[PDB]
Amino acid sequence: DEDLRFCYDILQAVSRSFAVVIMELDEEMRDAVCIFYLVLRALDTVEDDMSIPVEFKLRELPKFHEHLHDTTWCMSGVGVGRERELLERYTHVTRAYSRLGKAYQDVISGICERMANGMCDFLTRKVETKADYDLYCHYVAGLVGHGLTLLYVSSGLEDVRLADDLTNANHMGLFLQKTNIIRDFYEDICEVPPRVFWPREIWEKYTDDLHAFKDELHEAKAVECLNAMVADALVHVPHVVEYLASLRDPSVFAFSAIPQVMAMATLSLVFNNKDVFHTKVKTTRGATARIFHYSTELQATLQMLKTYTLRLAARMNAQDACYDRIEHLVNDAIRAMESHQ
Amino acid sequence: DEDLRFCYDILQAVSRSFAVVIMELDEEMRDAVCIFYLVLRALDTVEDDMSIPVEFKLRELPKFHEHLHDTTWCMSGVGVGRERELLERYTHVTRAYSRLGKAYQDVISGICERMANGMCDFLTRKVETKADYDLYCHYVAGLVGHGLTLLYVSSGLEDVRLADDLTNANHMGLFLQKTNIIRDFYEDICEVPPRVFWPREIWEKYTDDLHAFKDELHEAKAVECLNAMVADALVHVPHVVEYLASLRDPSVFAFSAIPQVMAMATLSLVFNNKDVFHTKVKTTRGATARIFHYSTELQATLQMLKTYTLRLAARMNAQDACYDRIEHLVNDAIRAMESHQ
Amino acid sequence: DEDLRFCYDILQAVSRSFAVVIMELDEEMRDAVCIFYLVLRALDTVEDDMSIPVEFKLRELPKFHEHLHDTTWCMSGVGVGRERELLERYTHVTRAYSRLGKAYQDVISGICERMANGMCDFLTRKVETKADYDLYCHYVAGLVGHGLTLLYVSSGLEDVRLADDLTNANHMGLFLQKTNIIRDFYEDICEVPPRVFWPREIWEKYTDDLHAFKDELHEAKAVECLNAMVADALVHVPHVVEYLASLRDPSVFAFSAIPQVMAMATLSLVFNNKDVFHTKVKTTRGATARIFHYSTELQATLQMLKTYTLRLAARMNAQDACYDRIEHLVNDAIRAMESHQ
Amino acid sequence: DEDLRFCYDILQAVSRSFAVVIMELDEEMRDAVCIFYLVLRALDTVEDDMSIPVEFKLRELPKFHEHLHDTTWCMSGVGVGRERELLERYTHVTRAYSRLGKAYQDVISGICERMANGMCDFLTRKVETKADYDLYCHYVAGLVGHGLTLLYVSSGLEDVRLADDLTNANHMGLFLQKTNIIRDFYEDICEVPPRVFWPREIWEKYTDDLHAFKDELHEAKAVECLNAMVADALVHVPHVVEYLASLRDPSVFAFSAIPQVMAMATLSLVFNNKDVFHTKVKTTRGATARIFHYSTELQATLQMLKTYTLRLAARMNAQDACYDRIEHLVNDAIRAMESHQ
Ligand SMILES: CCCCCCCCCCCCCCC[n+]1ccn(CC(P(=O)([O-])O)P(=O)(O)O)c1
Ligand SMILES: CCCCCCCCCCCCCCC[n+]1ccn(CC(P(=O)([O-])O)P(=O)(O)O)c1
Ligand SMILES: CCCCCCCCCCCCCCC[n+]1ccn(CC(P(=O)([O-])O)P(=O)(O)O)c1
Ligand SMILES: CCCCCCCCCCCCCCC[n+]1ccn(CC(P(=O)([O-])O)P(=O)(O)O)c1
Repeated sequence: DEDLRFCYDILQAVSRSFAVVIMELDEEMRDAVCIFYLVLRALDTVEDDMSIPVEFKLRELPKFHEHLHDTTWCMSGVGVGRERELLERYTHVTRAYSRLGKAYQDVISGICERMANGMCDFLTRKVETKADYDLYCHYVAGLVGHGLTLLYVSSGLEDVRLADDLTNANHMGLFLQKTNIIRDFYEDICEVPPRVFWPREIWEKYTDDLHAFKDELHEAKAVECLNAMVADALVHVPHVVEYLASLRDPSVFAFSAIPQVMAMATLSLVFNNKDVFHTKVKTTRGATARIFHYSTELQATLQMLKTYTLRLAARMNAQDACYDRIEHLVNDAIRAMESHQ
Repeated sequence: DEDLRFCYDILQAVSRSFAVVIMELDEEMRDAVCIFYLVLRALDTVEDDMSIPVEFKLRELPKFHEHLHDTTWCMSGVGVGRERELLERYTHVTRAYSRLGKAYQDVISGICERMANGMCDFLTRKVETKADYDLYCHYVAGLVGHGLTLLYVSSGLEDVRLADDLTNANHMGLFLQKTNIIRDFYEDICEVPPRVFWPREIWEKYTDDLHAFKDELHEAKAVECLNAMVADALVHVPHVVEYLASLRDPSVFAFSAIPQVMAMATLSLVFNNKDVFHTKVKTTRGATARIFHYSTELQATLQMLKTYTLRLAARMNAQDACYDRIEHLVNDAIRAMESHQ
Repeated sequence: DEDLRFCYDILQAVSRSFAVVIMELDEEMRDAVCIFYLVLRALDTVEDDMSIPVEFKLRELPKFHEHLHDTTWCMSGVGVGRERELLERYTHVTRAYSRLGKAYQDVISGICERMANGMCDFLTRKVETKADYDLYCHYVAGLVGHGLTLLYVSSGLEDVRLADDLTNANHMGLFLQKTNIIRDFYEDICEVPPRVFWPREIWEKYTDDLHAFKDELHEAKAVECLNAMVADALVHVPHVVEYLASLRDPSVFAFSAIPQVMAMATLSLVFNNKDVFHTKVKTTRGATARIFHYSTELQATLQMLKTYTLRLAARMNAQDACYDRIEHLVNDAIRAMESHQ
Repeated sequence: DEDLRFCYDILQAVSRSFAVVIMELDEEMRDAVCIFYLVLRALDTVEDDMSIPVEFKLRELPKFHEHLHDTTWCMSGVGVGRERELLERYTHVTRAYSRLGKAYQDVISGICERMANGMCDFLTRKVETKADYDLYCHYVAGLVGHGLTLLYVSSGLEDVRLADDLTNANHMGLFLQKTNIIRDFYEDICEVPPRVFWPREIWEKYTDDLHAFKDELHEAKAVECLNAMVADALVHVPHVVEYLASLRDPSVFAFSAIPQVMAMATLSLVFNNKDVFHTKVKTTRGATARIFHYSTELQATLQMLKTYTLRLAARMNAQDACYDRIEHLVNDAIRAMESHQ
């Protein structure tokens, strides 16, 4: 009663975005996801902290999922802001966890450990190749796509067949992560220490050092690299459409579609936009408001995704580098969409 | 793409108000409105410059909208400060104008012309009758209402029904225009030569000379004439509510609502306020800040309009001459608001 | 109407600080706050006037909020200047107080009485312990915080919630009053009779007599006692952050944030500074101008509070006898801020 | 601590003017500017000392900046008054200089070296042409503009964009310097050996021997050349305005605007004034007092610059030779001013 209430309060504080979308789910399905999120967040808080030894994480992280049964466990000196409160009072999270369905628990605990190890794998190294990039996204976001899908099936709102092949589920998360990584470029590289996610296998093709983009001097090259990043992101769209088209429950659907449409809308604004290198490109509050309202049923979301992918490809020129490549991806995305119309 | 960055830069440095509100619109719709404003603003510059021969205006103004098809046209020695830069570098406006859909282009070019000739009709005659006052407001503001309405329809964000009867779209324009005309009495009449908009058919019932109000001697007759103006403005409120109540899109709503609420707020401060004759009555940045924040949905903005219409009525008592005339318009206004709550 | 036009004029004269921040508020809101301030300022005139017999206060202060219902009452034999004119013409204050909403009048009448008896307590005893210190501030500053919060709720601009735990509303007043005292050390002790607020429990750990700080010889022990007081105030920073983050209405926030940011800025200047013992340390009019400008929304005021708290913790070295105590209270607040970022 | 205190004291003793204005800045910036000024002032002292041989200056000046990293360096037999003390106890400056942000150090050290060599150049040749006149001013003033501007950017107070085209910054300096040169004519030529700065290119049209102007006989032609100088200075005003309108930070604005308004006020008083050839023309202490008070925000200062330029253009008749050209520069100046009003 009290415990679960803390989760939403801490959730509402930690992630103001997700906290909203999650309200689309029904109480039960909602409580599980809330916990599921927090657990992943608490785990994230331990990694993002750069005031704790590297061999310390490689020690506790892989063992983190075991605390989900230790209602007395908690951490105190890690995290920034509300995140700290989440770990120091992690008790509430584990308290609510114990009361969830055994099935839900196994999924949360399962993904937690799987994601944890992935972080350790990328702690002692960086993202150099595309394969590195795609894998990293799988660990931090992709796995959330699996965890969620599995949670949808365990609830019964979706058919079990939905968990047969989690390739699309992975794409879902990878689309949100890659879109954000692109959008939040400047925001990340300005932090201390500078955060980088863009794969060297891609940005090397346009510069020697990534910090070079923060210069209006190397603007031209900067934009090219950007479009290349977006191009890589659009590869997931067709699969995103497929996944959404396989959902049958209203609650589950809306909750899964909104974040996607959101991403597609953001991806259409950052595309070939030099502003991405000096500010945080965002959509109007009225834009998201429209999305949150019309993304309750497939057909509707499809026309919005359609329009945003059109506005994206409509922001380039024939004699522009990434032209030929982008158009192929646009047609692909639209084909997958019209394929469900 | 560089061209477009000029429109917004010049926009921001020419209209502190519009510059912020316009951001409530999505880039697609935003680019159109941005251009639409500048074109109209460039037109205003020419018409206002009193050093330019009357006949040159009457001759060139009716064909101003034609230079939108000329991507090399511009003006050199006209306007002061930034409005001049707008003309000299008018290139970008016409450049960005071309990169717009036919639908939008025809709307802008269409209204520009209609407004242009409207200004001409008043370059050779003063505003004497109330009809003139309204006709004038139609040309300078009302039409701006038609233009936006059409643009809304043309974008698909609003139902094509919205453009069947542009009557209320005109009331939207007059409310803002008339309010400003009232609020900016002193400033306008102080310019050289003094600019007057208050219809003789109204103030003549309170004074021989309109400048007489600049003197605290005729403060009594001044306020009375002021309340006469405010009344003539409260005739559009009901229609303003009707128009905002027909908008379904968030962006198009917020963008249309905010200015209206801002108007009712200012009108509630100038009403029966002697200070209107020796200073510019404004609303605290906090008040106007609260207006931008809440004016996103029909209900919220409706209770704000009501709040300000009441605060305005409470600033008068039985003995006041206008009392009856005002209470009537106030109720007529509130009844409309309630009709949608 | 002419009474209220007197308050502001005397408000501008009495306080040149509050008189500015109070303009951020809306009309209805602003009027009550002005009366609320004056009624209390007038109370401060009697409580401070030393040439007045100590009993002449103990017998009349408890019965001061009573005169709030006598539109003819007043007092002449007290005051030094503007404060003297206020009481003598107090009529206007109670005059306008009569036209305030029933809800408002009580919040004022309540705190006034609650503050009168509080000042009567210290007119028979001195400030010895920290408890006595925090208690005094509460009476003259914290109570003002209570009243203000009560006014926000009474106005409906804020949630009725805000009135449940007036602990932070108290911390607000304390932080300000404490900063003023820490900064106004010299100005106060340089009077007849000399005014001291610094609690013995704190300065007696560095010197036998407080007037010793007026000497260049006891500078080292003057700074330590200084940094000790600054540490005592930093205890309220975290709480202040909470009260500001609990606000929602633009106007109420600014009017409440600007003063807090000011205090913090001042505190980062008087901290670890010897000049505090022979002059009034102030912030450049440009610095305070920047503050008034950016303290409109939470996030903005936060990064500023942060900046100034970093500027304070930067003016101390490891060899300082308080580094640790302060470097602990610094993150206490910094994290409270990051807790809302 | 002990060193910084010296700088501010040696500063207030060497420059009563600059010492007052610098107080508009925030300590961090203020210290950097304080040190920067001194270094350049110590650099000036060595050059202006006429008792020292030429080869000495041409040897030490070029390496002067190097002494910035030698906390044990100093100079003895050079200069008189407090200036001499600045060199002898130069140790203090280097002490504080080292305790400055490495970003500021490079700017001060950078500008110092450049200005130094420049001074060495004009130590072996007279001011002959306008190209020279402008270059000399660039060395001993323009560079001060670059440095000051560079410091603004390196402080975060101003946008990094402000340091892209330091052409206006240079204009800022030249206007000031040229204004002083014009005003201090009599003083510069009454020393031994007579110091002359007015480029031959300009005073050749009025006489063969510049000293002729000290003689009342040539008053008629002296004043005529005087206006030729004022005309050359005004060429910068438009640029000055541009730079000022480019500032966003309050503290940085006042510090940069005040000196400019001071010059324009002095220029309008020296213009077409014969007294320049026998005494020092100054503004009333009240006038300068008024300037400090209002020169806080663009609008106030802009309309203040206006008032003075008009006061200037109003000190000439209709038959004055300079007439025509003057008004052009004036109107062209007021233009840029209204370009923001
Ligand atoms: C079935 C669809 C699959 C989509 C799953 C969504 C994956 C989103 C990636 C979230 C990765 C979880 C680790 C938490 C790290 N974290 C900290 C802050 N945020 C960003 C948050 P934001 O600042 O956007 O409010 P949010 O995106 O979680 O709402 C993420
Ligand atoms: C359905 C919505 C209809 C609302 C239409 C708005 C009509 C407002 C009339 C504005 C007339 C445009 C012609 C330009 C003339 N002009 C010069 C200065 N201004 C005032 C400008 P301001 O100083 O307030 O920033 P703004 O009112 O354009 O924002 C206007
Ligand atoms: C919700 C936030 C709560 C903040 C409450 C602010 C309390 C400020 C303490 C003021 C005490 C009121 C009794 C009048 C005593 N008094 C005499 C002079 N002053 C200082 C005035 P100042 O010289 O700075 O213009 P001010 O700080 O009231 O503006 C105060
Ligand atoms: C973007 C801001 C650019 C403004 C730059 C200011 C340029 C001012 C020229 C000062 C040249 C610095 C070298 C010191 C030589 N010096 C000796 C005496 N003075 C006059 C001094 P004063 O007698 O007026 O107190 P001050 O003008 O330094 O205040 C200057």
